Amino acid sequence: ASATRFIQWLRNWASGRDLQAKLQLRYQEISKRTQPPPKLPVGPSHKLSNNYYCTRDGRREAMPPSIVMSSQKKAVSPAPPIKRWELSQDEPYL
Amino acid sequence: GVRTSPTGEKVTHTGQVYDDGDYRKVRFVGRQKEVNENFAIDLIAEQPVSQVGSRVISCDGGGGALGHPRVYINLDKETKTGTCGYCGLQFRQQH
Amino acid sequence: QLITVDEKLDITTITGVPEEHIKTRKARIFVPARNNMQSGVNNTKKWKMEFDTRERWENPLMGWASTADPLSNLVLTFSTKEDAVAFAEKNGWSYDVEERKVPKPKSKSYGANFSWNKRTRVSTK
Amino acid sequence: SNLIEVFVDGQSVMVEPGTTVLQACEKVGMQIPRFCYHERLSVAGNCRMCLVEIEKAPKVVAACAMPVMKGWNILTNSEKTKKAREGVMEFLLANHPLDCPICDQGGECDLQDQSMMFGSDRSRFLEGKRAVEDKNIGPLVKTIMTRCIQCTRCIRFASEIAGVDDLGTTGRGNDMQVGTYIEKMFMSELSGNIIDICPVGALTSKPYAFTARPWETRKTESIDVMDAVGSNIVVSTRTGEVMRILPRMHEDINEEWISDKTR
Amino acid sequence: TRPTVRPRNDVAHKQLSAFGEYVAEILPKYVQQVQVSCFNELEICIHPDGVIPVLTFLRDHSNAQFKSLADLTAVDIPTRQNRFEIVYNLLSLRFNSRIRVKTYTDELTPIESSVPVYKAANWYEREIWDMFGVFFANHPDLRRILTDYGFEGHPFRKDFPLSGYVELRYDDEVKRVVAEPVELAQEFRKFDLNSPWEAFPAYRQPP
Amino acid sequence: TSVKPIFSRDMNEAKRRVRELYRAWYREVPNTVHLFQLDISVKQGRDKVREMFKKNAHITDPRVVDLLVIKGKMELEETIKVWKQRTHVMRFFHETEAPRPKDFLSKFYVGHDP
Amino acid sequence: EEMLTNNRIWRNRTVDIGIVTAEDALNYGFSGVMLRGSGIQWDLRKTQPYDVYDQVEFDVPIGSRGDCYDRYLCRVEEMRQSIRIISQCLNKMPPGEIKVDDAKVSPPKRAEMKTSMESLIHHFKLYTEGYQVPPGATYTAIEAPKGEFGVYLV
Amino acid sequence: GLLKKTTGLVGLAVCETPHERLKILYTKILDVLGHIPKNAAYRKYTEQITNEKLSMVKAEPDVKKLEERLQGGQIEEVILQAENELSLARKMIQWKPWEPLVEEPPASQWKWPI
Amino acid sequence: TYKYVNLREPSMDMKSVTDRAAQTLLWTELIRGLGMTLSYLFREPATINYPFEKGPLSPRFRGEHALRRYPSGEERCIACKLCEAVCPAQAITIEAEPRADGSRRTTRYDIDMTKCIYCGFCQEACPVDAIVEGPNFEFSTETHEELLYNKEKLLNNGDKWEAEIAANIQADYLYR
Ligand SMILES: CCCCCCCCCCCCCCCCCC(=O)OC[C@H](COP(=O)(O)OCCN)OC(=O)CCCCCCCCCCCCCCCCC
Ligand code: SF4
Ligand code: SF4
Ligand code: SF4
Ligand code: SF4
Ligand code: FES
Ligand SMILES: [K+]
Ligand SMILES: [Zn+2]
Repeated sequence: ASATRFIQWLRNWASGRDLQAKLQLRYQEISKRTQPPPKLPVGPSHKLSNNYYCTRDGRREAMPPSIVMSSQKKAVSPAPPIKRWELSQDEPYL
Repeated sequence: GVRTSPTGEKVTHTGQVYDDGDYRKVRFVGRQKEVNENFAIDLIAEQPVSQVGSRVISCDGGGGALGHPRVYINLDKETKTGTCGYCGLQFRQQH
Repeated sequence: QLITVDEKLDITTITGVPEEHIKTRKARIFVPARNNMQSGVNNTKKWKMEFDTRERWENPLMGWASTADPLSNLVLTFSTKEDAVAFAEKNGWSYDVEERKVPKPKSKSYGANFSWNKRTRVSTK
Repeated sequence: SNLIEVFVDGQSVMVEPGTTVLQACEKVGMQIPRFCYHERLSVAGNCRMCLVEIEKAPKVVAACAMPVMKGWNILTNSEKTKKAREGVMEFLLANHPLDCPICDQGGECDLQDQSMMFGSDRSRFLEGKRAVEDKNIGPLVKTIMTRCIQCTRCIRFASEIAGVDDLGTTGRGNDMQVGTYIEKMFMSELSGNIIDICPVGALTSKPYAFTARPWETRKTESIDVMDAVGSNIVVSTRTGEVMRILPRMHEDINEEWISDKTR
Repeated sequence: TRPTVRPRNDVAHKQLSAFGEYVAEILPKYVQQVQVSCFNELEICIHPDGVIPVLTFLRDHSNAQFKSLADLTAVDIPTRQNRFEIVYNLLSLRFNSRIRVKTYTDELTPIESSVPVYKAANWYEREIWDMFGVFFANHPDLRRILTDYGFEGHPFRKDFPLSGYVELRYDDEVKRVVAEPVELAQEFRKFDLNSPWEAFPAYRQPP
Repeated sequence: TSVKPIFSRDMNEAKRRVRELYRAWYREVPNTVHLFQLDISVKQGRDKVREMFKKNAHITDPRVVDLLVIKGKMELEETIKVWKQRTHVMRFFHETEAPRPKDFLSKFYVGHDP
Repeated sequence: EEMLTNNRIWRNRTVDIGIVTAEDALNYGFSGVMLRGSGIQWDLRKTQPYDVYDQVEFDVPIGSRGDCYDRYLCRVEEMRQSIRIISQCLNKMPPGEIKVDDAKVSPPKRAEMKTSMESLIHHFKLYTEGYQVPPGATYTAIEAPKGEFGVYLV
Repeated sequence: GLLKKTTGLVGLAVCETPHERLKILYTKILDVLGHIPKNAAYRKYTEQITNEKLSMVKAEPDVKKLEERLQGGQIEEVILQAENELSLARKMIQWKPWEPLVEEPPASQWKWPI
Repeated sequence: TYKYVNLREPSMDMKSVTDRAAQTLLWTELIRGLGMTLSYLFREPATINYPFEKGPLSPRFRGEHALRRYPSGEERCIACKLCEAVCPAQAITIEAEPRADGSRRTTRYDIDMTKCIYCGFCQEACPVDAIVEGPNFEFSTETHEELLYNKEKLLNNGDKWEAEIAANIQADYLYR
């Protein structure tokens, strides 16, 4: 930021970019190192009623695997064939 | 307070001190035995007992959520004070 | 094409264990006793194999518990007593097996607390 | 011959008459939650943690005390059952003190563990808690009675096992207190066992106080030599040092008790 | 759609179940079990003789096309007579799907090498041999890959101690690194953590 | 007792692979001493090789013998290709381990280990 | 890119060096840029997306020669796309809590731990015993920066 | 349609005559499938999917519109897959996976948790 | 969606072909690379003048450990052993017993700072904010033994650093 006008021009020309607009050294645009206190929100389970844990218990909904076959019609694939990708419209070729 | 053994070695707040004849004190020759000087047992005794007007008082150590879990202390016995089990502060029921 | 091998299973020479820790150790095969501090029985389901406790000593620098026993923390879990014994045999460990202890079935009756003429009458509730 | 058929979650099981719902669940390997019930003590039925639904019955029954009836289907995992456990756990913890970090029971506490498995994960209690004065019953058992959950196990053990009618409840209501009323010492040769059967840190071992935590101890199953009974024991050690002695269940010797000299 | 609970996907569960029995219909000689987990992962449990036929079929069949071997590993379960479970995790790019193939062996039974099916399996089988001691027949170059030269034992077995049996230091007398029996200044502190109260009734084993 | 073999159908075929490995190790010791610039003699090296084979002489299962041979060939290849360093080759001689007398009284004096 | 991309020395060192065919890359178990440099159209963020990758727009760079130079261009373009994703995350960041509101898995807030009995019990147990996980086995993978990173967790 | 300059996949060459190549390959697969037992599930399923692909090839003379129907990527990818299927079919003749399960596992082989 | 990184056909017209010949013969693209490093020569360097200047840190920074007190001077630690239980490295060792006034307090509290992974789990687990990771990171030693902290060392650290630690906790406790 303290570079003279001539030096700014020199490095701007050599690089071919306007380097002063996107300097890699940080100055006054950064956040202050002291901040006001936060006040974080609470989650969906912070209620005083209609909140029985048995109705929101993910761990107790897990079940043992479904036995499809054990040693105790059209052909199928594991899933539908993957759809072909599209070329980008933002920039198809780099 | 931090005392010294008859050998001169300081006694820690946990009562540790190498005895007269323990070779392990050679580790301090040319160096020093680290010993914290502020004994918490003596510091907490310095605090005055707090007089409250209820049978049950609560303590959280002070500072809100910077203290300890909030506990409730029964002050029905007059022969002694209620002591916080976390921070050691003492309470008594006035008359 | 399969082959016949009728000898007992002995893998002690291809496990890489030092000989001292094969022939001088004593495996204990047992079902852990319930922790009497709690009523839950979930830790008395499976068979355990542990080894004999060896010397622990105080570290001169810190006073920590030092050991020279590589098996001091080794505990294996087995579904049945037969599984544990078979594992001990093939690895060359001598072992003791302790039979499973199952709580006796008790006869409980709330009514007995108020017996007309028996000693089970309770003086307080 | 006289066995009757009952169902635990639809699974048939044949049980003798007089068997309680709780004992029927045991036969299929299901352990009903409990606090006041001890299989070696008289039935009390006061904690209500064992409440369980019977299919087609509109009222949950106390599993520890209710005899089974033929054809009953016990729903050990119904929403009706799960909600009963959550409600009781919520009441149990309403006045319980926030003592876990300083309480010796921490890590092997039935209240902690059953709150984890059967209770809710949060509190909605916005009041102040009860606080109770502690009571000196001798040099072996320390009492922190604000942790007591009034299960009366200690009273029943002292009366029935130890044959000492010194413990009881005084007052009533929320102010009901377990103790001796007067200043008395519970100095029986079996007194230390009440530390084991107290589900919470209300009764703890004075010699053991503050020295260890359950998860860090190594359990060596061994035998007592303080007398000729040969009581089976667990020697708890940590980092090369003996920390305490616990009973080990042996039905034909010491059941699940040890003497105070052994302990 | 309760906010803290992972949502189910029954469409994937149905598709994977149908393909599971499709594989069982085609390779009955080797397939012992087919299961789909509640989070939609398909596992084929096979006889060890079927490693090459089954893996070839999943790679090359037009309705399978599992071209990529994502992972190959082993698990040690001492309570089983065949203590080693061999697990193949395969990926199908064509059908955007994954499948797990599992078999078993014991300390003394060789498993056919799957390098012919997947060149990726080369180092995975060396790792399994190194860490578990399972021998793979017809491997082009089977030897330790992770352990030190001359290391004795197979560390990932459940009965191998955490800290092993030997440790290294520099010795001035012999002017080299030496190996000596392990001694620890502070022994590792075993913790007994399991709660004595059952956690998951849905998985309770019959008594 | 019908089990899949590794290499050898029976002990007769396995002992043939054992002898082949012993020859390979026996011929290799002179190179190992020379290449690693060890301060031991070829006689000590071959005595050590002999001691390693002898400890396993009591095996009767062909599958176990096959695995011992497989490991023996792996060990030999590590040595021939100088994947091992001098420290690895010398670990067979445990030169820094102090004597541990193996009689009851000597153990009794030093500690509790049986 | 000014230093390297069009530099003839850089191209001499990377162009046609280490060519891997699409078929070999698959059979050898390659992933990530090691597949996409050879023309394979695969990226787990697109095909098997996770936490909120299905809600952000980005392009997968694809190579045409499967050599070091094409893999270098793919990594350079992936950095640009990362910046593109980061921009959308900055704008679409939602409010709310940041761990699952279920104290049998995620520890309670410190203020709750110091006031509520249930919260203290759960804090105590989560930091000692830890949460139990239902029995099972999963292979889970992500599109890590270096390729497919997964765990087989039993 | 205009020829492909590249398939886009390193090492996958463009095919000048994809329709003819696919007809040859599917016809071969059906031929090899004729030596497999009629009731073997592999033959029934592979015949069904092979005949579907072959029908689509005959009914669509445009490669790009054929690629869309086949849903297997570039047409050169479909050809490679047809070649892989043929190789597998020859192998399954020698494996005979349609035979009954060679052996049941031990009692608790697949029981988890233990 | 995808994009091709390297799939472009150069123009074959006379001007383009002569532009490429000039680039080949006159090294234009190499000269352009020289311009970029030249522009950097005249930029202010990013170096800071350590130890007179310090790299920025935040209140959450995990550094050297310390044992804290209440404002009264009593120790916060009540020997619950949660930190010892959670420690991923088993770097914490604790012994405790009733103090002479009956308090629940430690007689040993060691942190092996060569085992520790400086993860901060211990300070998360502590229910009373007794054990923390302070902001100090300049405590390299000359011997290994100097990094085996016992309770006296950790209490001295707390007394030494409490002024900064308390201000850091104040800044971040509403995020915890
Ligand atoms: C009246 C009629 C007059 C008749 C006479 C007319 C003559 C003039 C017209 C002829 C052309 C004049 C220019 C000739 C210069 C030499 C050209 C040359 O050799 O460079 C081309 C060389 C080719 O290599 P490449 O690009 O990889 O591909 C070639 C494919 N076979 O590529 C290279 O050599 C690249 C070199 C790489 C290393 C460069 C590292 C330094 C770069 C910065 C140097 C800047 C120049 C400094 C000069 C300072 C001199 C004091
Ligand atoms: S009794 Fe149990 S729940 Fe109550 S404070 Fe003690 S450990 Fe915590
Ligand atoms: S002191 Fe313990 S055993 Fe006695 S009633 Fe209270 S909780 Fe139950
Ligand atoms: S920071 Fe982590 S590794 Fe270090 S002592 Fe604390 S919990 Fe242990
Ligand atoms: S530092 Fe905190 S977590 Fe560790 S033992 Fe002390 S009070 Fe418990
Ligand atoms: S266990 Fe049944 S009411 Fe207490
Ligand atoms: K108790
Ligand atoms: Zn307090």
